[PDB]
Formats: sequence, C-alpha cells, structure tokens
Amino acid sequence: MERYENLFAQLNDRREGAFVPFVTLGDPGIEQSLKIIDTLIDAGADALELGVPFSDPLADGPTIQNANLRAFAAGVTPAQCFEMLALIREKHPTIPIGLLMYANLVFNNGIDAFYARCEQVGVDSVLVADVPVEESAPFRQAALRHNIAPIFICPPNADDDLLRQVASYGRGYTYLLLIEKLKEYHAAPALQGFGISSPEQVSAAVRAGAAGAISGSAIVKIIEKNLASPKQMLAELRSFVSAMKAASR
Amino acid sequence: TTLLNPYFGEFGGMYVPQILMPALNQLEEAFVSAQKDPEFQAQFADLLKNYAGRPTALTKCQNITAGTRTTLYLKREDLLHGGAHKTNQVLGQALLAKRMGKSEIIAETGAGQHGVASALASALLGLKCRIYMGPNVFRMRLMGAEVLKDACNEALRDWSGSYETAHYMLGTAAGPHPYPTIVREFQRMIGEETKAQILDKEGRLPDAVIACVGGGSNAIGMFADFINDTSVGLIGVEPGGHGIETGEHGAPLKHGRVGIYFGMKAPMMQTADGQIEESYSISAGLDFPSVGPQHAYLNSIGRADYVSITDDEALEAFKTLCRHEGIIPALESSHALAHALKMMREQPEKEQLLVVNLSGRGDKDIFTVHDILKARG
Ligand SMILES: C=C(/N=C/c1c(COP(=O)(O)O)cnc(C)c1O)C(=O)O
Ligand SMILES: [Cl-]
Ligand SMILES: [Cl-]
Ligand SMILES: [Cl-]
Ligand SMILES: [Cl-]
Ligand SMILES: [Cl-]
Ligand SMILES: [N+]
Repeated sequence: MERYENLFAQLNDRREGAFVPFVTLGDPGIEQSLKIIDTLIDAGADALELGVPFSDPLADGPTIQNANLRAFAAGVTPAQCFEMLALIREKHPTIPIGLLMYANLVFNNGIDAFYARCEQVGVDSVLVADVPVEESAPFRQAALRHNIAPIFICPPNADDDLLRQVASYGRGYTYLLLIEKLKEYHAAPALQGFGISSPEQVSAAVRAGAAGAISGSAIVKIIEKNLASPKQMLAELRSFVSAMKAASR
Repeated sequence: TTLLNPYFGEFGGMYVPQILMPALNQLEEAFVSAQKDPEFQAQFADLLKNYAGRPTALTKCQNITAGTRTTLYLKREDLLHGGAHKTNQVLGQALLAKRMGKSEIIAETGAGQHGVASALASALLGLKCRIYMGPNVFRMRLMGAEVLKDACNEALRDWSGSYETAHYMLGTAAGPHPYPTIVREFQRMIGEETKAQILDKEGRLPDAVIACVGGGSNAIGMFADFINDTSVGLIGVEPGGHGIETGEHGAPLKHGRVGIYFGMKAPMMQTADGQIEESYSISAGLDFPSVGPQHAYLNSIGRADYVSITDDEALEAFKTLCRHEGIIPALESSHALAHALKMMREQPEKEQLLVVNLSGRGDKDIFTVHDILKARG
C-alpha cells in the first residue's frame, strides 16, 4: 500500500498539513483504547502513531511512561496489540497507522517476522525508538520487504551527514525534532513532533515548510486526566484533535 | 561512523535513540584521545596509586586448600578505597569527564558500591554528582552527591539533553559502545597486576582466573590481560539465585536469549514475547538481567566458560573465607570463591593454580548474612 503518499498528495491538493496523534495501545484498556482511537479518527487525525507496551520504555518521557504501566496493569501483550491493529485497520481502510516500537519487541522472534506481521494487519510504518540510523540496516531492509515505511528521527543537532542518511533511509515521513535540507535531499515529508501541544504550533510547523505535526504526548495527557470519566475523556480528546486539525487547514 | 568497533562478534552495538549518538561519539573520541595521552595516563595512575591504593595485594589461601593439590590466590580488590573494584573505573571516567570539559556526573547503582564509587570520585575531582535509585544512601550524601533495571533507565533520561555538561558514569562493562570497551580498559590493571604477581610468586601463569559476573566489569578487568594467554582458563560465575531451575536467578549468559536492551545486543532474561524479565540474586550487585557483550562474545568462541553458583553455595564460601582466612568477602565475590572451592573439592588431587578476583569486601553484606543465618537457626 501507499497510504502515506496518498495522504500527503491529498493534503497538498487541499493545501493543508497533517496532524498525527500518538497513543499507547491498550491504555487504559483494550476496549477503551479502541474507542479512544476511533474518537481520534472521528475528530480528524490524518494518521496515527501507536505504541506497543514494553517492559522498559527507555526513550519515553514521564507522561508516556505512565501510559505503558496503565496498559501493563491491564495485561496488554504485543499479540493483543496486533489483534487491536487488525481491528482498527478493518474499520478504517485508508488512515496511515505507524507504530512506535522498542527494538527488543521487533528483534525478539525475528525481525522479518515482525514486519511480516505488521504487513498482515495493515500497519504502514514502524519507528524503532532505540535503533539509530547507524544501526538500522536490518530493520530498514525488513521493513521495505514487507511494504512498511521505516521512520527515522531527525534530531535538532543533525549535521549534514545525518540529514542525508535520514533522507536516504526513511520512508513515509521524516520524524523531525533542517526542513530545507531535507527537501533538498528529497527526504520523506517531515512531521514536526517536538512540543506539539497547541493549534498555533501546528500552524507554525506547516508555515515552516513541514508537511504536518505530530503531538507525541498531548493526547496521552488528556487521557491521564479523565481516567474516572471515560465519556469526558472521549469528548475532551475530540475537541482537542479538532482544534489541532483545523489549525492545519 | 565510529573510531572503534562497537561490536564483539554479533554482540554489542549502540542501540540508543538517535539523540544520544552525539554523546556516545563524543565519549568515544575523548577516550581514544586519552588513551594516547601520556599526561592522562599519568594522572589516572596517580589517582589509582595514591588515592585508591593500587596495586592491591594477591593473597595466598593455604588454610583453605590444605590437603589438596589446589593453590588458591585472591586478588584483593576488597582492599581498594571504597571497598570494591568499582573505584578503578569511576576514577578513569571522572578524568574523561573533565577532559571533555564537563562538570556534572550522572549514575545509578544496585549494591551501592558503584553509586558510592561515583560519589567519592566526584568529590575528589570537583564534579557535581547526581545518583539515581540506590547506609549507601547516607554515604553518597555525606560525599556531597544529590540522590533497579529502571535505575539504568533513570540516567539516560537526564543525559539526554545534558551531555554537553554532564557525563553518564555507567557502572559495568555493558551498555552501548563505547562503555563496554572503556570499562574494560579502565579495569584491566586488575589482570595486569595479577599476572605480574603470580609470575613473581609462582613463576608461571595461573591455570584459571575466576570472577563473578553481573554486568561483567570485574571479570573483564581480570580476564583482559590473559585473553591472549591461551593456556589460562577464564571462568565467569553468574548468580544461580535459588537455582536455575526455579527461574529466580541472574544467569542470562547461560539461561537466556539474545535481545536488544540498555543500548546493546546481548543475552538477557526475557519473557517468551520479549519483555525484559526481573533477575534475582542474594547479592544485589549480581542482580542484573543481562551481561556485557564481550562476555557473550568470549563465551560464543569458547575462550571463556561461564558457570553459576547458588545463594547457598555463595553463603558457604562467605563463611569459609571469614573463618579460615579472616577476610569478609562481598556476597558477589563469594560466588567466584564458591566455584573455586568446588573445583578444588570435586577433584582434590588435581594440581591447579587458581586466582579468584575478590571483587569487594562484605561489610555491606553482614546484615543480610546475619538475617539468613538467624532465620536458619
Ligand atoms: C552493581 C554494583 N556492584 C556490583 C558488584 C559486582 C558485579 O558487577 P560487575 O560484574 O560489573 O563486576 C561484583 N563485585 C562487587 C563487589 C560488586 O559491588 C553496584 O554497586 O551498583
Ligand atoms: Cl480510514
Ligand atoms: Cl514504503
Ligand atoms: Cl571501527
Ligand atoms: Cl600513551
Ligand atoms: Cl610486562
Ligand atoms: N547478571
């Protein structure tokens, strides 16, 4: 499939950017996670980024770390995450679905088998949080063999060598934390994922030349605040995502 | 791009978020520079001699081996300032921090030995030291320090946008390159002295050198200078806990599977679906779910052999050394002594010259051992 390319071609035709929320799968539970995700799509997310709960989330801030313990406190396993993903894709055929993974879950039972399972359930991209581009070869290759876009993080410090590696190696989108040199090097469209919390920041990223903005923790925040209020969780999620996406048009 | 090979065979690497690669590259370049700098080597040697107390003694154990054909020596890292081998490499990493123009230190610790090692080195060299997830707590505070597998996840978090100012003082020969290499090279005087000392006393190399293995720093420190001496056996001793059969142990190298965690590809204890399991040992210092990649490599090629020793075997060796040599060993170190005692006792007419790395002293363990002895009766 080519969901990311079709999405960016359509967003360009509409002269708008992407808004992509992150959520941890199974947070606070499988049932309510599924409803949370449908609310985000309902509210107007252009793509998703979904986390699989891992015993040691090294690259996660405090808000993200709490999401994983909530999911473990619910019993969420990687196998249950992949059944969730197949159910999400069966309801939503065109939205791009990206996974944010830790390397051990990808490597555990074979790298190729992991990306094969991603292709089977209809995942579009995988970002492996603790695999730098210098270590990425077997992951990139297995991803491309199963029509999965390997996503790379372009950090703020990135020198020119890293820019050309990220531009050459990534697909789908470039995870940004620079825009002109990525475009110059024909990189995947950049999504700013650094401190995306306000509709103004979405508009400021599109104006900077980015294709869109990833809000990697603001959604997780809204979930954490309304645990004893599932209905108001979904209504608060809906209003925020709507405000962020309107800022992209 | 790196100056040095980040892998030992298939094991090792730099499996960290992209944002930490500049810190690792900076550290590797400073280390390579420092190893060629006679002034750095002289300053490190000065600290090891005049502050830490090197060289440490090599103690013969005639009382323990009487009536057998085993000769047993203990390399006395328990006599190092701070009470364990950890002091060697925190002094070197603290000098590397200063070489890079840095003035803050971040660390974590299980048995407290490394956290207290990080605190004392930081106090001596004027570094601001902050420790995550540690008696030991009061020592670190006395020494001016602002104070778990997740402990190892605590510091990386800060070292994130910190490394321009601070240095992460990793406490064992594990983690992402260059740490397994740096920690080996800053511990290898253990084996260098042992070789010179055994030669002087016995006129020949040991038949085997034996060391406990958590992450692997005291063992690789003892092993390194003997790796090219093909007749010298290298024996690493992992914690068997309550027994490998119970699953409550710390022996991933023997009973575990390769995975990727803590910045490295290495054997680890993990669930069937790749969650990192919790280890167990009577000794907090061996309570580590993985092992340094050079040990995994040395095992894979057959150069080093790895065994396990249970809590009860370690306890018996602890008591044996106390009563027959008047030395109170760390419970970590008692695992290595226990395996040597087994080599002797199983084959008492085998002629063998053995060195046990006595990685630390066991004052820290006397409460723990007292409660077990009393609970037994
Ligand atoms: C983990 C720690 N120490 C472990 C230790 C060990 C195990 O660590 P290595 O495998 O890196 O030597 C061995 N001997 C002694 C006296 C030790 O204190 C710590 O103090 O944080
Ligand atoms: Cl859809
Ligand atoms: Cl693709
Ligand atoms: Cl190299
Ligand atoms: Cl030199
Ligand atoms: Cl020599
Ligand atoms: N261990």
